[PDB]
Amino acid sequence: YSYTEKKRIRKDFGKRPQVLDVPYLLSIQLDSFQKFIEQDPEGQYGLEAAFRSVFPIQSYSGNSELQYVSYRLGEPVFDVQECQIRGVTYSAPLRVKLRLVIYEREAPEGTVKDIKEQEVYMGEIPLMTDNGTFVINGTERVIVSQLHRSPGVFFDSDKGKTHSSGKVLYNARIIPYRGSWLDFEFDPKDNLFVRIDRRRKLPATIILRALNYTTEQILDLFFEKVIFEIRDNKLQMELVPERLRGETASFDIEANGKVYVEKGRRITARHIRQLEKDDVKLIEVPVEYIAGKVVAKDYIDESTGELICAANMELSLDLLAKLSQSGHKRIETLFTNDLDHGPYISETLRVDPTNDRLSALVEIYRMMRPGEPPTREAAESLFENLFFSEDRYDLSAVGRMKFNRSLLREEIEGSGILSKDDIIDVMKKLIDIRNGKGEVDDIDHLGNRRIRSVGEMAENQFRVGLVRVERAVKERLSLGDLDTLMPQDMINAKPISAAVKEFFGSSQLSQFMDQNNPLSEITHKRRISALGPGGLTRERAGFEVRDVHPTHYGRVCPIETPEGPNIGLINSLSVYAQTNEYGFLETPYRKVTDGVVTDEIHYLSAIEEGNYVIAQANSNLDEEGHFVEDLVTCRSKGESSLFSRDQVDYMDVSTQQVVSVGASLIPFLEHDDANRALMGANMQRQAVPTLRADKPLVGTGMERAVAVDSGVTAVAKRGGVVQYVDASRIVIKVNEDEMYPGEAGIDIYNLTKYTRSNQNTCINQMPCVSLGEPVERGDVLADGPSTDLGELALGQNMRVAFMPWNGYNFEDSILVSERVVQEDRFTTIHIQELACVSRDTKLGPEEITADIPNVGEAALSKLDESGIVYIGAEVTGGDILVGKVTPKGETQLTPEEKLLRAIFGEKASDVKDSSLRVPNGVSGTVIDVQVFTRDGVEKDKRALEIEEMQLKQAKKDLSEELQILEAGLFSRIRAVLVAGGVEAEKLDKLPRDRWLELGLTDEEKQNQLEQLAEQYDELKHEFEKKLEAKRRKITQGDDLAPGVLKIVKVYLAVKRRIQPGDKMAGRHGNKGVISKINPIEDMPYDENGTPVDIVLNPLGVPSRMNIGQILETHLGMAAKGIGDKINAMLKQQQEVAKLREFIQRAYDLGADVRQKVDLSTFSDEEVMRLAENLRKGMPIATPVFDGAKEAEIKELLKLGDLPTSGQIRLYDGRTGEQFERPVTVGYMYMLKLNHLVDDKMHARSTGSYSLVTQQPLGGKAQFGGQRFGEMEVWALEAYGAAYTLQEMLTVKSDDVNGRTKMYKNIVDGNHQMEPGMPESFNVLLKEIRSLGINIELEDE
Amino acid sequence: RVLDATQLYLGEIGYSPLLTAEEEVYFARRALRGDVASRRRMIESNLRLVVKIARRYGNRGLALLDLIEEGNLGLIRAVEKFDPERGFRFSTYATWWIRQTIERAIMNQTRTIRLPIHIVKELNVYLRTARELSHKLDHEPSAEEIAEQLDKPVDDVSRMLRLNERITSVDTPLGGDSEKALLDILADEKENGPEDTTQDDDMKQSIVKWLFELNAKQREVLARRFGLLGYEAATLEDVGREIGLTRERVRQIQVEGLRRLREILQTQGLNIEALFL
Amino acid sequence: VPLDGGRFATSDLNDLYRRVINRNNRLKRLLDLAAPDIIVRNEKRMLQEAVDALLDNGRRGRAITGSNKRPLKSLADMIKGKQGRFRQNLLGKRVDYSGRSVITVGPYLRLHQCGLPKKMALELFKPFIYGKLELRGLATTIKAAKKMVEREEAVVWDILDEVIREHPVLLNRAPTLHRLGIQAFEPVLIEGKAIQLHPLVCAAYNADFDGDQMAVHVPLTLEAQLEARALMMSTNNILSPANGEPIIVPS
Amino acid sequence: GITKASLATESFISAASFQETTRVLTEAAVAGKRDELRGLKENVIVGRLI
Amino acid sequence: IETPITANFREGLNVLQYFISTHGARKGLADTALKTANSGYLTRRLVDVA
RNA sequence: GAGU
DNA sequence: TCCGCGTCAGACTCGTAGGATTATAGCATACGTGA
DNA sequence: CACGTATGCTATAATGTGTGCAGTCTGACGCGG
Ligand SMILES: [Mg+2]
Ligand SMILES: [Mg+2]
Repeated sequence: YSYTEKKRIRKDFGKRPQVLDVPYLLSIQLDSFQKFIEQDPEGQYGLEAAFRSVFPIQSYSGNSELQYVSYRLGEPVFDVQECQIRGVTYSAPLRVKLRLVIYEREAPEGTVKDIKEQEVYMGEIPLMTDNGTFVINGTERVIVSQLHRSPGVFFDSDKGKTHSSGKVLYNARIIPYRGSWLDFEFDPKDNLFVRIDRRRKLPATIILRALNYTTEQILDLFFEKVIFEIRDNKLQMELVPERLRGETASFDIEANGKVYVEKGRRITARHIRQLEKDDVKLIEVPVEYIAGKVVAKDYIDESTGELICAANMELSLDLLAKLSQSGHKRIETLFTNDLDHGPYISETLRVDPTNDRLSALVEIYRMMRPGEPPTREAAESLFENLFFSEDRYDLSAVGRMKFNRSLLREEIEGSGILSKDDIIDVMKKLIDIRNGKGEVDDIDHLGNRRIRSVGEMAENQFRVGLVRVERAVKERLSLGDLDTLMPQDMINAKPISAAVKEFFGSSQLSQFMDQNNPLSEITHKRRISALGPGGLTRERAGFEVRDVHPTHYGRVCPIETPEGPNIGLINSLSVYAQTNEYGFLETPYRKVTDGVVTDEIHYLSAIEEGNYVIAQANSNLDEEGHFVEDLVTCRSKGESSLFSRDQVDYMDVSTQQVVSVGASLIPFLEHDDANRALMGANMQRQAVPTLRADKPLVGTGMERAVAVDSGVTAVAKRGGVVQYVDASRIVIKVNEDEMYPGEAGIDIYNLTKYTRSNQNTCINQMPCVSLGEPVERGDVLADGPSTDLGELALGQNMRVAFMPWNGYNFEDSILVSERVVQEDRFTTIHIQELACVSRDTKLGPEEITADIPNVGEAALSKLDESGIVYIGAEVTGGDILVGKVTPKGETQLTPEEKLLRAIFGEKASDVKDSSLRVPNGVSGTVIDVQVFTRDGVEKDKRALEIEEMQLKQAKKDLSEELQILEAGLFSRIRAVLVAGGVEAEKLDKLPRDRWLELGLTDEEKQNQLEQLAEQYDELKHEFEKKLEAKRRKITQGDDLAPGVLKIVKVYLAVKRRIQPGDKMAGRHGNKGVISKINPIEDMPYDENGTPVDIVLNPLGVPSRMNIGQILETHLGMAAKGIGDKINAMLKQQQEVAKLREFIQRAYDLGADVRQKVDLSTFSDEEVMRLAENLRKGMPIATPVFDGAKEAEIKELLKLGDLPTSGQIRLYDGRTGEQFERPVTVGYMYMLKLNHLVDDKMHARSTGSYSLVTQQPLGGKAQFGGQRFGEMEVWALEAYGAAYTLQEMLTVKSDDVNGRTKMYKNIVDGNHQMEPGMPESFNVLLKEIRSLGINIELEDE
Repeated sequence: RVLDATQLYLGEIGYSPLLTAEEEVYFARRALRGDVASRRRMIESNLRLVVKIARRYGNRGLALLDLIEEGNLGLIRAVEKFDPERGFRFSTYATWWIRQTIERAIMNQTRTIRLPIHIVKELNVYLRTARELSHKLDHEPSAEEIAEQLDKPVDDVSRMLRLNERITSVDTPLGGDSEKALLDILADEKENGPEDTTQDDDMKQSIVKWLFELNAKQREVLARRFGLLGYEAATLEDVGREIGLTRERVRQIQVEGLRRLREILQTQGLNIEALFL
Repeated sequence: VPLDGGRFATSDLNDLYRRVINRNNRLKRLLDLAAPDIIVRNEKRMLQEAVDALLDNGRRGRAITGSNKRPLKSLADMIKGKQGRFRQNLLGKRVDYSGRSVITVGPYLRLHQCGLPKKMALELFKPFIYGKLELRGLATTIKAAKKMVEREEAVVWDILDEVIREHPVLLNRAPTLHRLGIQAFEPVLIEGKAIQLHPLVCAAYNADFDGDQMAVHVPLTLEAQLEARALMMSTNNILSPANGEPIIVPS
Repeated sequence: GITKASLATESFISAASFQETTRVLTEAAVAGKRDELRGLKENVIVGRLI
Repeated sequence: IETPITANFREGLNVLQYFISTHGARKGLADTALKTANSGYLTRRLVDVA
């Protein structure tokens, strides 16, 4: 085990050996965007793809053209930090090399005329952070991956569209990535139709005529042949035995000299095999059998040269006679069946109004552009530009691939444009499905649902930008001079930059990151959405898509999705799941060869998985042999049953892979109903980090993985010894073996301190190492906000008893001990951001002065000379933060104000009163202030003091960098000089500034001195240019919005303690609101005297079927029992030997504990540091489905000398008497949700009113009135309460006269009703007359 | 049948014959001299030119149909002011009028708050300057960076970029949820709510009641000056119109009424309490 | 109207009116100029298109769109449907003297009572407190009364306590499916920000305290107070109006 | 049926406020219909006594 | 489903029993969010006609 | 996203 | 009289965040109000 | 007169739109051929 794990080991009850460890949890976001910026040379990707797609572009004249060479991302002007503080996007400039080439029109392609090549800027593209976010306008935002219908082909059918007939109409749909949709479909009369972009319906054969197919060729394509020879007098027919199947013999079937079937006799399997084996080719038939057979090709009389019968025409006795007498004695009929080979195309040609190719192109043209006069040029152009033009049609690799596999082709890759083969093949397969061979696909199948991560979407918007610019470019290339015009004079950046900012900004998929919790971040970044552009709508979504699909197994969580209207469409990715190269979801599986289960792993796509039989992970392995039991439980074709051992092809890698990250953290999930578990995994994400990060006693093991992979924890890049610990930073000196030979080899991690989150929670990093500690690479150096020693700590475990109490836990209501409040463990930190804007108005600039009309010296005490509140100052509602006002003009002062200002003397000033003050009822401490000034407005004296701070602090920061880096670098040269001429203390005597002159013999070590000398000077100049940059940014008059001269941002901090109305929950979907905080004296307490922290209501268990919470409580108690026993042995100080014995016996308890942990390897000191942490309670892991069993938990309870029942004797705190029966008591790990009552309580008598309707505004942020809605109105109507209702319609809402008059009556005690007409009705009237409808009031 | 206004109009123009140079000159000679037919034939023949140009000036302010009407008006001015005797072709001349008339109309109607051509053209030269600057400065250009390039006042540049701030629609909803928009949050500021209205009623009734408790002459010299009880707000010298007819005695009695009323507010419990107000 | 940031915001009707006026005046021009008929016709089509757009946008063909892609909201749209005048602003309203907060149990309460947060009640009964403050002569004027309540002075709480006695308040839970979704109680002032609900009426509201919130309304007039105490009081409304059965039952 | 029965009430303010509002107001405008406001809906709309 | 869940919640479900449980659960939950609107529309029509 |  | 196209509906309150974009030459002579 | 706002004129030849999206929702109830 590792060094950070030596400090505290989690006890594992898992029994399945882990073949595959949890991958990096933030894979998707980073790989995708990495592919977008990754410049690929051949196989175009992201930007490269976008340029190669649009470029090279030529002018309308064709003589001038713009070609693309190469692009580069400039390095970001402001880093993530400065972007977040300033409120600007973290981006890189896009510089693109472009070559203007011009052709001569006199020479054929005179390419050597004018070639102008230069590097043009067009837009800054946002960069992805180390943790898969973008900083847009100073706020971390996540672009959630999307789930959409894969381009390709799809066969579907409404099962009984017209409920009257109830006939199944089959259809095909060819879905491209870019271009028009091509639909094929059946009607009731079995006629094949084609529609483009669901336009007006057309006979399917018309499109074939557009591809130049004559009627003869169309029939040759979809139908077989039936040949008729006319010999002597009798009619003869060419036979294929297995045509005459499931049929009635209509005439006497005989051949050479054997009668097989009589008239009106069923031709079964037997007759068919008889005829086939007899080798029958020709049969004599009645002439009357032909009446109704359809002739395939044309026949003309060679003599006259006129049509005897046209193709697709029903034959009669007279046509046949005329055909014979002309000299045609080989009639070709169309083999058409009504049970197997349906005559669809045949009937559709009779419906087809078109004749030749041009007639078909015209009719197509006339569909999409109706009424507009056709031309041949227009018809040909439109049809080629539909599905046959490189420009307007592209299936993409994915589309062509899925298309070819659906049509059973061999070839994966190919053309984005539809070939004639493609269209026909699709029609053919649609017809096969109508015949009964083949099946329709379904859309919910993950083989048809593809995942689109950010990079592909950024690429798409970027293409749009390039297309818009391309319009401008072609238009300016046309009218442009050839010589004067530079390439960059034709390009505009605004359109590209606008398309991309519109994506990362307007888009539904780009949203404010949810960051009130490490788990909330990591789950939000692994989110999949079926919504947004190119997706479904909440309104448009049925129920089929929403529900859990068999293909979701091991790919998507069944138990993670919002209980909103977004219930089916938003979904978290499964743990081990990954994005296929083409974009399909895939899951790891262990290959089983000859019954022996190999450790080779294979990721199977949705489609591949269906073909094999996969064993479940719960199968018992015979210790690297095969399955123990001769029957194994497996699944294939999406359905589950028993199989033999050698039949099994694969097996589930992990027990965990079915569930997502969020769900994987629920212990005993196996014992919780899926509904409750859903709510549990959803609410765990809303857990606010407490002041004290408390580890969970009852974990799963994913805790460590989540905490580390989320990136919120500082982890060690390279192992070594810690040179310097600090609250603000950590310096680690790297070990010689990992430590590179160039640099000094000392890593410095500066820790991010108390900063604001998007939910106004507090982000702080605490150092979790000691000064001078040996550290392994990839260990946790510093804990993030909700993490303890590298494990995830979302809330706090505590002593819980399940029993009713005087109704204070009625419906989920929670009774909590004051002790918890006192210990400040559920206490939380909230950081709010208030800003004060000095704008330029029509009248003049606003000033940020402390000199404000009508202000008490009490108020001005907290503002400095500049008018900004001091750091550290406690403020409450109405206190002024930043002294800012707005200029005002002339104003008729009422005679009373004339009088009043004459009494006081203080006349009104120019600027009015618009100073930023603390919002009402919010109260906090100022922890920081930021000032933005523009370029050339006279700076505040305070802004100057803040610049002095930043400058000297910057100087100190960079000075300490070069000092620690120089000390570490010469410390290496000192060791290099010893290898060769060791004079340790003799070399250190004379000054260190005169050191790098001293050399060594001409060896690799002399070259090491040269490396360290070159880098020492590199750092010397680098320090200069770095400090210049810092100083420039500190001096830099930030570029603000037009009109705004300077902006002051105050950051308030608030300490909020738990109180009644706050929302708390466990991880089993057990919600509750605190009802009461009880005095410790009143809390139920045990015989030992220790009082409970929380009393939860047991009536919230049997109905809910979330028994996870009870098992968690029992095991939590057992964990705390072991903790109390180690705590007792440490208080006594028995000795290392005895502690070691107990702890070994404890770790190696469980029936089949996977993890063995020998204490004989642990040194005595290592043992003591471990026991020290385990005294709070021994941390235990219950993997999801591979968890602790009842027997194991009771055994652990017995090691704790706790009862098997986990129920204990409790005593009422008030009375002292015992409760009538044992109560279940233990430790449930509990979370304080973001729903604080401080944020929810709101109240209003009278306030601002809406603009047109005159009714009060909505929402607590706008100081809003409650909506009394139609449903609420009806209640008063039922009651008969007429005045209450009228009141709410009039004096309370619109009635403007009524409200003021009523107010005055209320202050005069008289509660008189003085109503009139609501102002919204007056508006209604005006709106209806504006429509030109006379609506008048007839009075009495 | 085509009921698209556009396709119908385009059909109509399609079926009028394109002119040669000599036809143009012959028609146009009679057209300047006032031939109803001549002007009509030249216009109707050259409508197709109008549409070709209006198609290049699209996706900007108005729609295609809108552009085409203003373009037609440009072609009309061209036919009115065409010179047949000059060897130069008509198509060349008309191009100018159509582009001109379209551009000028797209400057007055494209903006909800009408910007005069002077402001608009100023702004446009600042904008094209900004484009060149952005193409060598990678990052977008500041107000001072543009001003530095033109050698012109920073306030001039910033005031013009302020006018470029485009309108937002009241009815456009916020938050992807088509629930509440700007109208639904934007409060009536002009008309204040009943707490302030009722405060003013109490204030005005307080001073009226204070005059009844003050000297009759002091209440008939202080109220009628401020226009509290009188009809018109008079000044120190104007109180001579009523009965006072004095300049010194009016000024002493106004302030004597104020001194006794200041002690009435110190005792009731306001004075410095209602100073912050 | 001007936004704070120097921006303007306007109704869609203004864009639609502008369309109509420009095309109509251009038609006056084309008539004064004796224009050829095809052009006259196109302007008359354009005028009809713009009038049609102004009255009822998405009715005749494609609704005319803004730069946002979204179709401009016309006159008909402001009367029509959920967002229209009737459904949104006229049969249901935003209402003064209304509050909301989390609810929690009050098992100590009697059936006619509810725990009402002090800060909430201080603000809901603001004018009643000012009127009582002038009758006691504690407040000289309304501005002084306002500042006294802002400072939350000790005497103000005693006044608030005086006013809320015998004054019924309405509690409402969403959704309001039957009339019992609104009931009146006599309020009991509590320090702390959550409303306390009587257990036995949890059934009518369908209220469970897993974080449920409720809305508070003050009946102002004497008529409204008596409507609340006589018709809507919880003690008065036990039986379901749907079936003759007591809706108030222990659980 | 319920829907048509509600639209059949002589009160056109009630009819229009329910649904189908464009059609209701054209039918009422052409008939020159006068609603004397007897119903509850209608009185709530004008903000009067039930 | 032909194969039922033989286990109980105290015993603990396996991966397949739990996966099979999911379908029913989520169908139920989706019904709450989505169907409440057809029922409510019926309430509305009824109220309007009476 | 919060209670249905 | 039947297919087909059109129009019309689709719970109730609560939260969050603010908003994006384009581009219209250049210069010469008028038109209107205050002084 | 001036400051702001408007109207005007250009002379190689140019002469029929598209363009950017829509994504398919659904069960019901009338209303022309
Ligand atoms: Mg409950
Ligand atoms: Mg609830």
